[PDB]
Amino acid sequence: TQAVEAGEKTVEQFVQALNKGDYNKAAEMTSKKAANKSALSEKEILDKYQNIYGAADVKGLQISNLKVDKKDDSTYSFSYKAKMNTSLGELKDLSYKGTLDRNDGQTTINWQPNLVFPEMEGNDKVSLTTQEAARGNIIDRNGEPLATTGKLKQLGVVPSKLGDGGEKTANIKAIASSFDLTEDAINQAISQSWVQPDYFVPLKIIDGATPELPAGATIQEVDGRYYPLGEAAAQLIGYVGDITAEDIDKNPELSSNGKIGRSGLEMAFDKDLRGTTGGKLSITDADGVEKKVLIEHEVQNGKDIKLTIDAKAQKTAFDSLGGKAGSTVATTPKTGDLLALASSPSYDPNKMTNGISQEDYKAYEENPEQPFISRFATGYAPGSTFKMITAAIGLDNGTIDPNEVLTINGLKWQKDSSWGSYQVTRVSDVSQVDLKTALIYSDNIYTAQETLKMGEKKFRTGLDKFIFGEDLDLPISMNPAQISNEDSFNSDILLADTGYGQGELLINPIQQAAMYSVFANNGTLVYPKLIADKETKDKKNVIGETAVQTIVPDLREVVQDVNGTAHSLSALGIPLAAKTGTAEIKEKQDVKGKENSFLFAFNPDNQGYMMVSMLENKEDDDSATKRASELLQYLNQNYQ
Ligand SMILES: *C(=O)[C@H]([C@@H](C)O)[C@H]1CC(SCCNC=N)=C(C(=O)O)N1
Repeated sequence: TQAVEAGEKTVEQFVQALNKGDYNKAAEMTSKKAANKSALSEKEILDKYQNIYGAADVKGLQISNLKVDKKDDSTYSFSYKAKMNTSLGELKDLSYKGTLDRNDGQTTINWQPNLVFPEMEGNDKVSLTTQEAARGNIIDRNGEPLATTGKLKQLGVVPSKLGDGGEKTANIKAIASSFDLTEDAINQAISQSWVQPDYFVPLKIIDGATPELPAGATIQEVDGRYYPLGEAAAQLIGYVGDITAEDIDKNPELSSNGKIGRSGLEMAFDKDLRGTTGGKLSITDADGVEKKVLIEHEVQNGKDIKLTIDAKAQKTAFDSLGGKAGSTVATTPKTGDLLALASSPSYDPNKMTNGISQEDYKAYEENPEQPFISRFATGYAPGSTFKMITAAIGLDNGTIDPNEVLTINGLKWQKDSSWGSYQVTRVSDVSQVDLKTALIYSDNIYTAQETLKMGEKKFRTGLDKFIFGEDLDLPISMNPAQISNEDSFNSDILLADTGYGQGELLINPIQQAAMYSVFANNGTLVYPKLIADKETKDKKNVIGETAVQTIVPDLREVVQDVNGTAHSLSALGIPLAAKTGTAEIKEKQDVKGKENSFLFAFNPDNQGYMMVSMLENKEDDDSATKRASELLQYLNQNYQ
């Protein structure tokens, strides 16, 4: 039985080498070329597998049900079932069979062309025909296009019809000034090594009306992905890029001639958007007549995907950031629909997917404000806005009396001398501060004191009812929000800092809109939702209903009171509840401290919408509040 042991080993070593793509090592386990031995030599077995398995992009060959028996005295017969992955899907239940050879102290495989595919004879060919699937569309809550396939106007030049000598320089300057192009860049395009004097050298895509075409300029229609909102939704949607040979090795079911999502929803929903390649993989005669069809099915185009996004709100939210670093999240807080996910600054996804220069791409990467960051999915310290949560927790466990008045003298405060030179700082020197006053003026010292009075254990008990540590069901890469680095603060200072939204808190804007939704649902947290068809999910009894009825009237005062931190929003004349905030940061970079500005705002009459905006590393006298009027006007009109 020691012979069939070595035969089973030989067959599995042969299958392993085929699975790994080392066709040479597989061929060197075959017998000499003869009639009842190997049908081909080693070098032509190599080329057989390399051409056929390479044409169909075979990957992941694995066998089962291996039986090795005895035929003659030195001839052992094997058989097994097998499956493999190709460019047209998985190929299952393949019945392979053959014979072995025990000559000296080694066993080899009598190779036959039926060990490539079952039922191949001598000189049979393999044919593969494919039809590429059309990529699906991404559309908003009202069916407007966010990412669609269609026809684009491609501009290029033919160096021959452009002219020579001084005739050339005049036309090149005419092209460069008629389409906003660098005169030195048109020459670098026509000077590339691939160019022949008569070829059409593409230059850029024209996304509007095309002016007069000077001599040598041409315009050709071409199919390609198009993003109608451009940079206004680049971080969310993403972009597609040309598929590489290294992508095909990872997943053979891609179209080597098509596009793959590189970031954003295009990448998160690539499998649903790309569809499936249609076609047929068949074995033919030495002539070419069809012997057996191995795989065949029709092309299935990609499904469309409907988002909760509002295209008008998304554009308004992004424009309001004015190219500064920041982000804005808008929801309908009773259902969790994500109306807008803006991040700024941004990149051009149309320029990204239609070929971008090395310099322009580096300008994006070297940009200190980093336009590639999805800021709506990046953990930040929430800032003073978080005082709402601490207050609601304090009202639930009875630590905070809404009418008790703390007496605060000055702008700085510390628990005792053990804090050293550290002090909680506030902006307004109000002496008598109750809860309503602390929310109107945004008083850290009040919140820091009520947090320390509450204590860590009661503070965390309230915080644990939220979504810290949870993974939201969203097709957006993000990390779970955290209260702090460890399970305990181990610091009175860190406890007070966390009270008014500083410390080691990390919560991204989407997770913030989820937590703050309790004030629009009588203490019920409503999870955010991006896919329009999905069902609303929530989480009851996060904070008490009594706390909501207490805090929301005070949040109205943040807008209506003449000294409220959001009083500029009272100009809108719409029912508003708001809370502004500030987070001071930086630690191991520059000496000057950087400041983040926050705004939370929702309609407290109908709970129709909710907004969380931020400015990262704000310039002086800039704030999220002074930029929010236009989006609030829109959301109030169209989402009651
Ligand atoms: C949080 O409540 C902040 C505090 C942590 O800085 C306070 C201060 C601000 S206003 C910005 C003053 N400059 C530097 N701190 C408010 C606010 O309502 O924005 N809350």
